[PDB]
Amino acid sequence: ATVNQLVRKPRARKVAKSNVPALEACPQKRGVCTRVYTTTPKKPNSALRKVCRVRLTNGFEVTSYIGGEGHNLQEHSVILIRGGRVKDLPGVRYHTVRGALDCSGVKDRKQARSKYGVKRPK
Amino acid sequence: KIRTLQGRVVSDKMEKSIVVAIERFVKHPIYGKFIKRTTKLHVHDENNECGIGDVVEIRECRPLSKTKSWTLVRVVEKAV
Amino acid sequence: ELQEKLIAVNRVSKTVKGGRIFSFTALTVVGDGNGRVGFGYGKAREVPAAIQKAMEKARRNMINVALNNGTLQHPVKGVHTGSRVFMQPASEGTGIIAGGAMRAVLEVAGVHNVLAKAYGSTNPINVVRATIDGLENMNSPEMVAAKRGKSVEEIL
Amino acid sequence: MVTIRLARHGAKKRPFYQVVVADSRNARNGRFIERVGFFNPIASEKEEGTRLDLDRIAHWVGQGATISDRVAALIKEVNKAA
Amino acid sequence: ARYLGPKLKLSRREGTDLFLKSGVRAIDTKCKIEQAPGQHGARKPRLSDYGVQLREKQKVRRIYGVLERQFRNYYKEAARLKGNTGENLLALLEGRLDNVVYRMGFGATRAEARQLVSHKAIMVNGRVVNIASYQVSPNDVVSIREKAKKQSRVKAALELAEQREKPTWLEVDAGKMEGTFKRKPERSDLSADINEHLIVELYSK
Amino acid sequence: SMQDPIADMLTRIRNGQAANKAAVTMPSSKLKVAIANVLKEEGFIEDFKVEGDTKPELELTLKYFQGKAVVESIQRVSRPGLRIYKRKDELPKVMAGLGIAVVSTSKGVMTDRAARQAGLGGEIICYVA
RNA sequence: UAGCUAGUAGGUGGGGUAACGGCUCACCUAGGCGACGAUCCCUAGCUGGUCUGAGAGGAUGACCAGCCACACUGGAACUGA
RNA sequence: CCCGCAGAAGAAGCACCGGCUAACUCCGUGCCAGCAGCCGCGGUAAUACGGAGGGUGCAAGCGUUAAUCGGAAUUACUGGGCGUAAAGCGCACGCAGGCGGUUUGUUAAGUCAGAUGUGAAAUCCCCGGGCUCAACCUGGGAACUGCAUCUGAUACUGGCAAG
Ligand SMILES: [Mg+2]
Ligand SMILES: [Mg+2]
Ligand SMILES: [Mg+2]
Ligand SMILES: [Mg+2]
Ligand SMILES: [Mg+2]
Ligand SMILES: [Mg+2]
Ligand SMILES: [Mg+2]
Ligand SMILES: [Mg+2]
Ligand SMILES: [Mg+2]
Ligand SMILES: [Mg+2]
Ligand SMILES: [Mg+2]
Ligand SMILES: [Mg+2]
Ligand SMILES: [Mg+2]
Ligand SMILES: [Mg+2]
Ligand SMILES: [Mg+2]
Ligand SMILES: [Mg+2]
Ligand SMILES: [Mg+2]
Ligand SMILES: [Mg+2]
Ligand SMILES: [Mg+2]
Ligand SMILES: [Mg+2]
Ligand SMILES: [Mg+2]
Ligand SMILES: [Mg+2]
Ligand SMILES: [Mg+2]
Ligand SMILES: [Mg+2]
Ligand SMILES: [Mg+2]
Ligand SMILES: [Mg+2]
Ligand SMILES: [Mg+2]
Ligand SMILES: [Mg+2]
Ligand SMILES: [Mg+2]
Ligand SMILES: [Mg+2]
Ligand SMILES: [Mg+2]
Repeated sequence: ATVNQLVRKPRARKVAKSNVPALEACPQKRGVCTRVYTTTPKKPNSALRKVCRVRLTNGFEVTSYIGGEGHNLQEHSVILIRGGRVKDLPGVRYHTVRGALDCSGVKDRKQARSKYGVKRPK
Repeated sequence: KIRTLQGRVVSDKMEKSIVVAIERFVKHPIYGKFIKRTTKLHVHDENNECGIGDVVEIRECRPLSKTKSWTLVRVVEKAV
Repeated sequence: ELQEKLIAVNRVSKTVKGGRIFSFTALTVVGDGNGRVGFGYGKAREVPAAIQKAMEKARRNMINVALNNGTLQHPVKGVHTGSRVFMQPASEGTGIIAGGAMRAVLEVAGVHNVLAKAYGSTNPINVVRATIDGLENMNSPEMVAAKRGKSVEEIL
Repeated sequence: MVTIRLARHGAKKRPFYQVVVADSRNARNGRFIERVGFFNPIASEKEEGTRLDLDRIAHWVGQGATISDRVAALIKEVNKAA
Repeated sequence: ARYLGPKLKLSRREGTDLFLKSGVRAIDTKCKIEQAPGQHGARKPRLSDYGVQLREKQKVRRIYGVLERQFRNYYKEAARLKGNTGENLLALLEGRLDNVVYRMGFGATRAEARQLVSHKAIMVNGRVVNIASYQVSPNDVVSIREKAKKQSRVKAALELAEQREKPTWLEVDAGKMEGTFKRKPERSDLSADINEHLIVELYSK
Repeated sequence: SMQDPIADMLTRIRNGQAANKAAVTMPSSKLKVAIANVLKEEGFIEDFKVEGDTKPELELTLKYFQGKAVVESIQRVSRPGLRIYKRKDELPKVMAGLGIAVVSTSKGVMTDRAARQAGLGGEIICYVA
């Protein structure tokens, strides 16, 4: 409290811990699909959620969500990942970017097309 | 007129040298408290006449040694 | 001519023997828009009965505030349980910059231009208590001159 | 050594020169010793377009500063105007 | 950069006449003015304070034809200037060339005035100005150029103007199709059912 | 031990006012007598006196209006643990000028308004509103 | 990361630089820095400034300008103001 | 840059619509498919998933991700706490260090006032000028809240002397 005390040991701000360490201050990262599987969600909800294991260009290996209805992905697919947690699925902290290198857009979408890599329907 | 500093002799053992402390008050940049700070200077004297505890007026001069760039002007209150 | 604004409605519960009895609590605040603002709580089994009991209580229990051309006399601090409140007289044209509870109280009070900020708990009932108390404990150049035993200019 | 010359500021197609005295080795738009006038070659009518502190021009030449061809033109023009 | 959508819809949403059509008719005989646009129009929402602040800023923008980026820049400039930000904001809006030309007769609406401006039909101090948002200054003379002076739309616009209220702070010569911007309008000169304090509050939150 | 006697005076005032006491008494000192003088002259107290020679006791008669203390708040600013000095152009005004700040200048202790008008800043002893 | 330091601290004399100086050398004195953080480890070009913030502050140093360092890596010197 | 000609003729997309937050209905599926910044939503009547109609916000852009500051008074000097929510060492002595009853003299160290030098230009800000306006460029001011020196003030802190 005392000024004297602060003069001896200045106030020292806590360093913010990041929520996306595998990206290391990169908006997106590239990575190869090691395995593509489905995992059960947390106890409150219930579903079969599509995830993938991904080895990144920087050595890190992380789990990533594959959003959308339907995907054509397999081992040795190079994909782009972005930040973004899934909450009800522990370990998954990155979101696969649809529309990227080997991520196809979701079929037959009309709303939120830009979030799922879907060309403009003629 | 010559710029000069006043301080006290913390060690006079060296031959023809002395170390003087020119302690000063400075407002703390962040917390406003006025804090004592000390600056130790190697000063040149002839005859090594300055005793520890003396208050001495010193001046800046050309390099006189690896670490001495100040010389003595005069002793103030040579009593110790 | 009185102006009335509903600040918050809340659903409470009493859990009697048989189970929960639900009721509602409407915190409102009336005011004439000229140094006069009465806030009131209203607990009732139904929301309309609550808004009306609250208006009724707020209409009484009303006080006067020594405004200054639609702005405050001097900066003021307000305090109550969790909520510390602070208000400053802004120049003309800015309007009322303040939290919701304070925005409503100052609006109905007639304070046209003020800078405000709430610290700590923003619980509306205590923010309103603390803003009312802040404005009420605020004296005016003539009243301060009378208190101090001199004239106006002698303060300037 | 020390020379009086123009530094081209302004924007594309709208040159604006600041006459400055500086060490000839420094970059054209870099370190200078003193600014002493300006010269707008594209100023519209009624706008002065060219204002030179000719007394400091003198001080510096008196101390051996050279003079660009273009500032020498400006100085002769301003001396002719008035 | 320009709103090309239907007008009366904006008026219906704003629940008020926004002067977005010529005025040959009664707007209530042109649309169901009170009824809100869309299927869920008959019912009214209990609209939060943020809602009223937003809808009011939208009202002013839709009246004058200014999009958000530019309107925000107008707010920053009004705020920087001395005096009441709200009144300075309305002065700045009311000083646009499209606005002044519209309050100077030549055009039934601000859309027509804007088309006239864009199409090099208006001069200020004898120079062709072709940007709608050109800020006109006190003691200016704006005039329709000769080649555009015989356009029948402009004649009709001045007639309709003759049937509208005549704005105080501009001196308009209808014969010469020449007019003068004598002074900046005060707040008391401009309609009193445009509000400002909401707009100043909206941009501080 | 006792290391800020000016804060002590401020506190004796505030506490006697809160306790609706008619007067308060404290060991005297030139600086205290000078602050009481500025306070009295600015109308926050009735009057004051010093009594005794070897242990002079200063006595302040407090001031009330509507059975209320005239002094609403009174706080020490510059204190032994953090001296506060201000320049002429930085001189605070309390309650937007309705109150006063006591400033000690090269020409003695006076109010913020006076020192401002006289062009000399100094050490801000306390605020009174 | 609690001690660090033998050219290390100072003096005398010689040499050397455009210039003062352990810059270098021989000798003598046994010092000097360190809790107001020395030494060690990690990180890092610095500043005018930029963003944010009511302000104090926080983050930052791309472009423009001033300074420093570097030119495959590690050393050396020549010519030359 | 100006002028002439054809003809509305070549030129509108993105996100969202449970609350936070401006904007709702129907159909499809039925704790599946799926959504999600948090709280959450889906188990046959879904304003929260998918589509449609409608509306809202932006606009040659619109969203998503990454990073900083803010909100965060959530490191609090301005501007927080410590009986029970995290927090008073088990207790005491005590060197450095921080603070100091009252009076007088002196000192100009802190302090304050004034002046001089400097604080590059650019940038920020104010008043003007130039580009059809703005962006941009530019004229002149202050401001660089600092540092140094000199001359002054004795209230307060400090030093010295006497109490
Ligand atoms: Mg809190
Ligand atoms: Mg644009
Ligand atoms: Mg030698
Ligand atoms: Mg020699
Ligand atoms: Mg050296
Ligand atoms: Mg590096
Ligand atoms: Mg580097
Ligand atoms: Mg803040
Ligand atoms: Mg670069
Ligand atoms: Mg090399
Ligand atoms: Mg290479
Ligand atoms: Mg050579
Ligand atoms: Mg809503
Ligand atoms: Mg959705
Ligand atoms: Mg069904
Ligand atoms: Mg259904
Ligand atoms: Mg939603
Ligand atoms: Mg849906
Ligand atoms: Mg972000
Ligand atoms: Mg903070
Ligand atoms: Mg706390
Ligand atoms: Mg416990
Ligand atoms: Mg506990
Ligand atoms: Mg204990
Ligand atoms: Mg004392
Ligand atoms: Mg002491
Ligand atoms: Mg002094
Ligand atoms: Mg102009
Ligand atoms: Mg300029
Ligand atoms: Mg500068
Ligand atoms: Mg003394």
